[PDB]
Amino acid sequence: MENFQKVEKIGEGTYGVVYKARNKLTGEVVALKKIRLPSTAIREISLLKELNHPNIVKLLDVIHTENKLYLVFEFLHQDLKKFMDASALTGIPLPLIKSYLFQLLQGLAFCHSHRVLHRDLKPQNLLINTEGAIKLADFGLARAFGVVVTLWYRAPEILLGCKYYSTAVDIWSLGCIFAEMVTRRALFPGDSEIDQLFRIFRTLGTPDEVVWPGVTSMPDYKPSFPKWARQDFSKVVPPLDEDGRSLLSQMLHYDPNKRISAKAALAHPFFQDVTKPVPHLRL
Repeated sequence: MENFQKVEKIGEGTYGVVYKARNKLTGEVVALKKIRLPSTAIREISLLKELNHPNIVKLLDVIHTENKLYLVFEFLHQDLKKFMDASALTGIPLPLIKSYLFQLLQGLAFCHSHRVLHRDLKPQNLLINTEGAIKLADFGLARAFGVVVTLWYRAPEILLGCKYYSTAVDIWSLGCIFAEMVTRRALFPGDSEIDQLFRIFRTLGTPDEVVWPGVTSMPDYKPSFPKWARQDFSKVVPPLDEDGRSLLSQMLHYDPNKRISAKAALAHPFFQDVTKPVPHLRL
């Protein structure tokens, strides 16, 4: 490429393919995303170059040349999906899960404070380094770009066809990730939209107007949905302690309005004893 050298493919993302690349000018190694194909998107994604935080993957540049769009991001060597796969025999140690959740909530709290949502959080867009940091990639892209991608972290309001999003969608996705770090299994591994919704309903109970006022008027709500009873979190995420289960409960409320904010979640007793351990990362 004119301005970069292509080191290797790191992976397919929602809005396009990602390469590890070297900047010719500087020698720095970056993650270069080629957007799969809009003047709207360019100014809105360009605003994200100013959205800098220790727990957000830094958008270094937006490159619009030859009628193609590339996003240049800071490079990190591993994602949480790979790290959880690598950790599956022992599990991620609790103090590191706690550290990772705490840092991800700080990144969300920052983005949400700037009125930026993610909307598609998943383990593949959570990047880790050797220093014990975790960072969120791809904040703000879903709003700017619009429309087999994983459903597993999709808040129920999205699955029920609500055409508007709130900060709560990101808390829901993070709660699902928290559960999966603890149990070493995805919480809701749906392989279709209705399977996703019904896996949620089978665990949390079918929602109703008592726990979620307004649910029965959402666009894809059907009165014919089966009525499942709600399971105890003690069954769902053993052996997480009552602090962890209380926080997870709050992140997985049905009503987006009842779901804990990132800000409030940082103050939860679960994080009384948070620390920042060194992960064992084989690269």
